[PDB]
Amino acid sequence: VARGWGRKCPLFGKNKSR
Repeated sequence: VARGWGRKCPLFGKNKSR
């Protein structure tokens, strides 16, 4: 889904740990 691309996503949501 397109709801876990922020933090729920590792290499896709790495921005969560910017």
